[PDB]
Amino acid sequence: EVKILVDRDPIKTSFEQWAKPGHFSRTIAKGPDTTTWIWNLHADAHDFDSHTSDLEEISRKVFSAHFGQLSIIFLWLSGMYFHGARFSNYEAWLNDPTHIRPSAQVVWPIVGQEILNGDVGGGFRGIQITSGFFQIWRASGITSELQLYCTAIGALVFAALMLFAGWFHYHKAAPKLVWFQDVESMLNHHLAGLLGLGSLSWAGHQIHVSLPINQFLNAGVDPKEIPLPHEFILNRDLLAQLYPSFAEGATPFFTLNWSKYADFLTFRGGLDPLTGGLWLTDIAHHHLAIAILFLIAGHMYRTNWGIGHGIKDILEAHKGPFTGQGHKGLYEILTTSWHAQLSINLAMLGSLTIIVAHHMYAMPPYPYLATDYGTQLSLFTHHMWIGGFLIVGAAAHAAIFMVRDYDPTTRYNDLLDRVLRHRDAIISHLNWVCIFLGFHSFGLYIHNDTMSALGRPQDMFSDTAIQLQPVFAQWIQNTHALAPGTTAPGATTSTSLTWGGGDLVSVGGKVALLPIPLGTADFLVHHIHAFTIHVTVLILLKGVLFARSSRLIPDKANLGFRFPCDGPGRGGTCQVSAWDHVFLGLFWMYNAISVVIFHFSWKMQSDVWGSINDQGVVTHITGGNFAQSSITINGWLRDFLWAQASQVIQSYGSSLSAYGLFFLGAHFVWAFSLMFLFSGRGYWQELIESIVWAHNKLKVAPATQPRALSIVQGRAVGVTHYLLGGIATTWAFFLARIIAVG
Amino acid sequence: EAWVQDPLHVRPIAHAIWDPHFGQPAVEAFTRGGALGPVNIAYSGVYQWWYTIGLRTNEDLYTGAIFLLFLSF
Amino acid sequence: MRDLKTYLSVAPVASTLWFAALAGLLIEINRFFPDALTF
Amino acid sequence: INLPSLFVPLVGLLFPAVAMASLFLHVEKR
Amino acid sequence: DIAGLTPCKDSKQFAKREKQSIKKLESSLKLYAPDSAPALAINATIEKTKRRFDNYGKQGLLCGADGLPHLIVSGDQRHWGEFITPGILFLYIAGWIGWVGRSYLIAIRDDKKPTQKEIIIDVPLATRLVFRGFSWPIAAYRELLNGELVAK
Amino acid sequence: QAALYTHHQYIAGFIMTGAFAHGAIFFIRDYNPEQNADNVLARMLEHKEAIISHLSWASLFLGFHTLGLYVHND
Amino acid sequence: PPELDPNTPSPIFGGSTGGLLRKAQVEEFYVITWESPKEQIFEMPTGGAAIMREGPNLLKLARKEQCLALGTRLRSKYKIKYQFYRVFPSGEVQYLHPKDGVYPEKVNPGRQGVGVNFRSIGKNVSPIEVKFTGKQPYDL
Amino acid sequence: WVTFYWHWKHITLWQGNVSQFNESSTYLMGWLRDYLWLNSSQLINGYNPFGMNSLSVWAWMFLFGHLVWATGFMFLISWRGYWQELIETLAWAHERTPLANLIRWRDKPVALSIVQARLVGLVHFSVGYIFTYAAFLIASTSGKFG
Ligand code: CLA
Ligand code: CLA
Ligand code: CLA
Ligand code: CLA
Ligand code: CLA
Ligand code: CLA
Ligand SMILES: CC1=C(/C=C/C(C)=C/C=C/C(C)=C/C=C/C=C(C)/C=C/C=C(C)/C=C/C2=C(C)CCCC2(C)C)C(C)(C)CCC1
Ligand SMILES: CC1=C(/C=C/C(C)=C/C=C/C(C)=C/C=C/C=C(C)/C=C/C=C(C)/C=C/C2=C(C)CCCC2(C)C)C(C)(C)CCC1
Ligand SMILES: CC1=C(C/C=C(\C)CCC[C@H](C)CCC[C@H](C)CCCC(C)C)C(=O)c2ccccc2C1=O
Ligand code: SF4
Repeated sequence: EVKILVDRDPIKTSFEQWAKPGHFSRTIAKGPDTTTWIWNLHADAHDFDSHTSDLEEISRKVFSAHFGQLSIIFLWLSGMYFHGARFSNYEAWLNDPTHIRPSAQVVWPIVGQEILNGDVGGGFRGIQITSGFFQIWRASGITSELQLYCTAIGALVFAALMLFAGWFHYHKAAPKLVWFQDVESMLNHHLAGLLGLGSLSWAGHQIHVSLPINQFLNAGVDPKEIPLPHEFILNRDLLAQLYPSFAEGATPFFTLNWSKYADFLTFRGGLDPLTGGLWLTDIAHHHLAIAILFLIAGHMYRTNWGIGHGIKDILEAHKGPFTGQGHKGLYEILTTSWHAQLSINLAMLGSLTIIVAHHMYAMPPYPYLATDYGTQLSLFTHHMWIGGFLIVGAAAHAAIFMVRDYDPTTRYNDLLDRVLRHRDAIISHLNWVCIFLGFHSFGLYIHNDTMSALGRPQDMFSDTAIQLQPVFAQWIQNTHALAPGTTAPGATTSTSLTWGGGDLVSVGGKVALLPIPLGTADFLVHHIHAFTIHVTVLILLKGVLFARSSRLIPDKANLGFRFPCDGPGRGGTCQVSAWDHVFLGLFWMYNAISVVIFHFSWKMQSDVWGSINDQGVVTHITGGNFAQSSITINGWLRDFLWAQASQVIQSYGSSLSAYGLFFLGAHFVWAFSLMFLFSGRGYWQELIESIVWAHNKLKVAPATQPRALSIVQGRAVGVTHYLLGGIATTWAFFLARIIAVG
Repeated sequence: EAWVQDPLHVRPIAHAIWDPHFGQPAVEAFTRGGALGPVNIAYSGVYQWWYTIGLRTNEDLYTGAIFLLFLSF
Repeated sequence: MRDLKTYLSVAPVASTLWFAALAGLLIEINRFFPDALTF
Repeated sequence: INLPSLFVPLVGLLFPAVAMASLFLHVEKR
Repeated sequence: DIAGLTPCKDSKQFAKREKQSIKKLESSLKLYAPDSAPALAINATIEKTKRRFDNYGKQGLLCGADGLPHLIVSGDQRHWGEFITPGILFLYIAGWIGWVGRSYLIAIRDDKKPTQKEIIIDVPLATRLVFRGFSWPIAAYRELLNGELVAK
Repeated sequence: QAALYTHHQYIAGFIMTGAFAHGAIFFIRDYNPEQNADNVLARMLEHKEAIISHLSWASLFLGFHTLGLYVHND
Repeated sequence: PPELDPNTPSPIFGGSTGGLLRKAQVEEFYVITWESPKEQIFEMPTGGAAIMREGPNLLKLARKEQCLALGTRLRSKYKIKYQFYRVFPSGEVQYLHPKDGVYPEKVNPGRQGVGVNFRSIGKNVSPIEVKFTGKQPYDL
Repeated sequence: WVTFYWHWKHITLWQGNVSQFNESSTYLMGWLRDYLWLNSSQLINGYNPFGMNSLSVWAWMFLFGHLVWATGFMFLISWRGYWQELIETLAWAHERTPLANLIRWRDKPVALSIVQARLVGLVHFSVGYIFTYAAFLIASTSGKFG
């Protein structure tokens, strides 16, 4: 009986607990004896498990916290639209997108910082943005700062509404546990509701606002003279003159003459050659079809009627000779453990973001996006990092599930048990394949560096020597290029100009996309990716499989998820906790993503991006140097890092100088992280003793007794500054380089 | 012996190199000084030191080495 | 209200207000008397 | 060349192999 | 002059630097209409640049071969504005902060749960101690002379 | 000249760290508190907090200001 | 008088990669026994879930610490009593726990002090006073 | 710091323009760009896709030094317990792999000691530190003779 079940006035709204730091925790609430209190207060703030063991009361906390996050995002979007409206050159940028640099931030004149207001065109001075908002607003048919002002007010309203709902669904009407557990209703309402009615209603905007307004923009008529969006709704003839399918109205839709709509609903593929982005008629037809699939998919699971499955039935029906009982018991686990849910969602949301990175570069979905080399290098890198972080988060809450929620007596599952029963076979196999990968990927580079140093370039793994051609990738490329005439007859051109074949698309003399060649160097850097990803999974998967126990620590699960070690005995047990595996996996995730984005930057500058001639002579940014240079480590040192770092280290005295300072600053924070990772709190606590003595000598010691950070905090502080400094360095290196040469 | 006759125009040689991994371009590039084969140039300053204190001939150096070998023993 | 005044006195809140006030003061001294290297 | 072609493989292949084999037997003995 | 330097008001490389700097800003200035907001802004930077260079020249700053002011902190009386004077001001303020800070830990040290006023500021108490800092040299010297400043 | 200066300053650095490392080892293996009672060596142990916290102060002063000055210039 | 060791049945377990290795054949291994009032699932110290049988229960384990970890879990969760032993490759058995029939947490007469120094820790001599003797300060 | 300083003061002396040091040394971007980056160009070209020269050894040792140093970071950042559990799964795997079953170790494989790893990491760190800087020092100075 799926119904709305809510409790009335569970938690009284009062500032009483704002005045009581650590009220959520019974230990923390008593107040500080030492400075360690300060940190545990923050480390435990969102660990709703440790606050209360009641699953209903935990779910209410995560529900209202989600509203809190949505409030923050809307407020974030409000400012993005507000700055486009009030502090931007978007209106000027619409008239000349090939030349004017998007800018939506202006610094006040103080202490000489005006120099960051750069000559970006359009009679404007500001910081060049790489979020890509301008390409979005154009593709949405936004034509004035007035339209951004109204979107910013709506975002601000939604921010208040989301905040109100969070307070409302925690203090006034808090859903009962069984309401959250109705996973069938939720899946139906998200497939059909969120995904379905979102893609359908957005398709409506693309049809009635985005398609027509972009046709005027691409025809060349001034945005101040393009008819306002509501005129294409009030007066159909405006639409019909651009797409005569609207003349017959909604009649061809219901009469199954859908082919009549073939002028604004297409299957062309490739890129609009006068704008550089995907065809807005292909995109609108995409959201249309996608909306249909989700509206029907939101009818799969059973609710208040008869049709539909119980998700438990589908799970309990899949099991084999090698697996036994199979997926039985998973429905109780995924309806009682928030961390099991969070592990899967982080895994997939992370993976999906990495895909968004690839698809958005090879099939640029926004007009004049592909030729804004700075925006596109930022978008791909930004989503790689977001994706890689979310993935490492999946391993933590998978590990947290094993320590806290796993219970074979109440919620058994033979699939999970079967893996636990041979975790030594899994981890040892992943260990060996990692050793194989490392030797047969990175070792080839070392071969090349040593061969090239000895004056023996004939013995290298090179396109001009021992060639390692990626035959299988080359084959897939040549296949997709022949799909539009053959295996995809309805498709006019390939889904991407990257597909080894076709021609080229340019916007404003700048190359947008051409076929991307894959040779020996692409073979090497792809086996680095497989190596680095494998080691990341090795560390993280090992952390979850031995989170409860190991031959070394039989009762590890009793030590919790997050604990420093179990002491110097057994030869030493530092970093046995699953939490420490997540700590080590972040460094490897960082490693893997760093060379992925380096791979991306060098390839694009070398073999894709560049300027096209009057006659078609393409001059790439680094002139095809990727093939002979990227097969030795010295090639990455010299031809990539040393050469492309030019821009950032000579940015002083120009509007790019803030990247100069961030380049050095992030180096600093990165080196600073090593103090924490290389040392240990015993040293620091003794040091503090001598310092405390000095304070006592002058009657200035605090009653909150100073303590060294805990062992785990030291590690957390270390990896946090390591990742921040590391990534920020590449950030300042990428933006300076691409804004100066893109 | 060539260094002591022209100390500002001769890169001092540390020792010969004999590495069967070398390709021919590495054999040429490392053939420097007045030597007949690949060599390393000395950055230890022993030529200036030994010359300043009186050493002049390869023989001077040989009997010095033998004497230090005796002291080692 | 007294609970709110207690929270407004908690270390982080009192710090941002203190340092915000400080930053405003130093910024305005630098807008009125910029580029001071001597004194 | 008539002597380096003798001593370089001797000190870089033979001696380390003879040394590594010698030390392997002393450290493993009981 | 001191340390082989020359007054920035007589220095040719100092003057060159101002000239190259204004020329840099004028290259940007010429992009924009003269009434426009960027033109006013770049012009504001230009005037501030001119005020700065004349100010350093009139304050007596010595310049090196680089055309940049170099500070004389040795004690020489023509250069007290470069260290002694802002330094006395720093020590006066720094001692004020520390003396006030110690006043608060002492004021709360005999309280019931002293760490409670360390994580939740007793702002009323603090407004009463904040001006003890004005006279820290006299107060700190006085606590010294009568055994109150250091513990034994 | 570059190799010679660099070679000896690194040799000197390692040698200086060994000098303190064997001071530490002296204090553990060999130091007899009773036969050094109240002498200049024992008195160093008596006021170790004074010694250590002033090195700490001197290092903090030099780090804040040296780094602060370079960062200002940058 | 220490308990005995027959050939009682073992819990129901499908096998795992966590069990005994060559050390058991050549050095030693351990066996824990216990009596349960009913069949029930429990977690194996080597990974996975097994079902203990009602009544007698024998389990071979590779390490002493694995035994005590399982046994500590038997008292807390299952409230059952347990013992374990060290088995050598010659078949020689050695009773281990609870040593004198009494768990070591509770005082029991007949136990003799081992390793007790009758002084506070801070009264250990300096290392120089035991140099070239074979003793550490904590040995006196 | 002291050797960077000695070298950069002398290389700009030897080159006949102390002013490069007098001006670029008062800020840290100057050291990074006008000392490290400027003086690396001959060294990193000791071998390139176009051939090699006598600076090839130092280019290779330069990277070798970066590699040893970075390997030190492993022993310094990851600590023992992680590696002891991993080695155990390799003990298992070795005793369950046919043919390889026949061969047996005489010394039980164990992760390095806590202290041992601090040392091994320190040694890697120090070794790569010294080899990186010596390669740079020698190549940059000898590639032009100051
Ligand atoms: C993610 C959101 C975001 C971000 C990062 C920024 C960032 C910026 N905005 Mg912007 N803005 C946003 C959203 C955002 N905005 C939205 C949604 C609006 C519409 C309401 C605006 C409207 C707006 C205007 C009108 C202006 C800016 C300006 C600026 C710049 C300077 C701001 C400054 O120094 O304030 C000054 C700093 C403060 C006011 C901080 C005071 C410190 C107090 C003590 C903190 C209080 C803490 C307290 C405990 C919590 C209070 C919560 C309360 C709101 C309930 C800066 C780049 C300025 C600019 O670009 O000038 C050229 C400018 O004039 N923004
Ligand atoms: C003024 C309105 C109001 C009042 C008086 C209360 C009062 C209370 N709430 Mg409630 N709540 C409200 C609004 C309010 N709530 C809203 C709008 C929501 C939706 C998010 C919730 C959601 C909510 C949950 C989910 C929970 C409470 C809890 C509580 C109790 C203690 C909370 C506490 O210590 O807060 C003090 C906390 C803060 C001041 C934290 C600030 C909160 C915002 C969201 C942080 C955002 C900062 C942002 C990240 C920027 C920082 C980053 C950058 C600076 C680096 C207390 C009875 C808790 C409780 O009773 O459990 C025992 C509990 O679990 N409430
Ligand atoms: C939707 C995503 C999501 C959600 C809801 C959670 C939720 C949770 N995680 Mg999880 N996690 C995630 C993603 C997520 N995580 C990802 C992506 C990773 C990989 C990095 C992890 C890694 C992880 C670990 C390793 C641990 C958790 C823990 C927790 C729990 C406690 C969190 C807490 O109190 O922190 C309070 C939050 C803070 C103290 C914030 C600290 C400040 C951060 C680290 C720095 C941010 C820097 C910023 C981006 C740059 C600004 C710099 C500027 C200020 C100068 C909570 C259930 C902890 C636990 O025990 O769970 C039970 C735990 O130990 N998570
Ligand atoms: C550049 C520095 C560096 C290097 C080389 C390694 C190397 C390795 N790490 Mg590691 N690590 C590092 C830094 C580094 N790490 C840091 C900073 C951290 C802290 C976050 C870690 C944390 C970490 C963890 C947590 C894990 C690893 C793992 C691995 C192994 C991956 C498998 C592999 O490729 O083996 C092949 C080895 C190489 C590719 C190294 C180069 C080999 C050379 C080129 C061949 C030499 C041939 C021959 C021997 C010549 C020498 C002759 C001589 C004796 C005379 C490998 C041994 C994983 C592991 O053990 O998986 C098996 C693992 O789980 N590391
Ligand atoms: C009442 C505040 C106060 C006072 C009077 C002192 C005084 C001293 N400290 Mg201490 N210290 C403080 C706070 C304070 N400290 C805090 C908060 C920290 C944590 C960051 C430290 C950490 C620290 C270290 C690590 C060292 C000293 C040292 C010293 C001595 C030499 C001066 C120095 O290095 O300053 C250094 C000052 C700092 C590093 C930071 C303190 C600055 C904060 C901003 C001032 C306190 C603000 C406080 C919130 C005021 C609230 C009052 C209000 C409620 C009315 C001297 C006894 C050194 C020493 O022992 O030499 C013998 C030394 O090695 N201190
Ligand atoms: C670049 C990296 C780096 C940096 C900056 C430091 C910094 C420091 N180390 Mg450390 N260390 C490092 C690497 C580094 N270390 C490594 C690799 C190791 C090997 C494990 C060690 C091992 C080590 C030991 C064993 C000791 C030190 C000590 C010190 C202190 C030296 C005194 C000093 O400079 O005071 C000045 C302080 C600083 C320069 C720190 C940075 C100050 C920042 C920039 C001010 C921030 C202001 C700004 C408002 C912050 C905004 C941030 C925002 C998010 C809120 C200082 C805190 C000694 C110490 O504690 O002496 C008292 C000490 O005993 N370190
Ligand atoms: C951007 C933005 C924004 C905005 C948004 C908007 C503007 C939205 C709108 C939206 C919309 C405005 C939507 C709509 C919707 C609609 C729908 C979803 C519909 C549906 C329908 C249906 C389902 C149908 C049915 C049917 C059928 C099937 C058959 C026949 C009959 C009928 C027709 C009945 C905001 C401010 C928030 C924030 C920031 C950003
Ligand atoms: C300028 C001049 C001069 C003067 C000089 C002088 C007077 C100097 C001094 C110097 C010095 C005066 C130095 C010092 C140094 C120091 C050191 C470097 C130390 C160290 C130490 C240590 C390392 C220790 C250790 C230990 C321990 C810890 C424990 C016990 C034992 C021992 C002791 C071993 C003259 C007149 C000639 C003239 C010319 C000019
Ligand atoms: C350097 C560091 C130390 C010491 C660093 C700690 C003590 C951090 C100190 C943090 C702040 C600066 C303490 C003071 C915080 C107060 C809020 C400051 C109030 C003053 C006002 C300006 C706000 C250890 O704790 C240690 C932990 C274990 C692994 C190695 C590490 C690590 O290497
Ligand atoms: S070193 Fe730190 S972490 Fe490693 S064992 Fe000893 S205490 Fe535990």
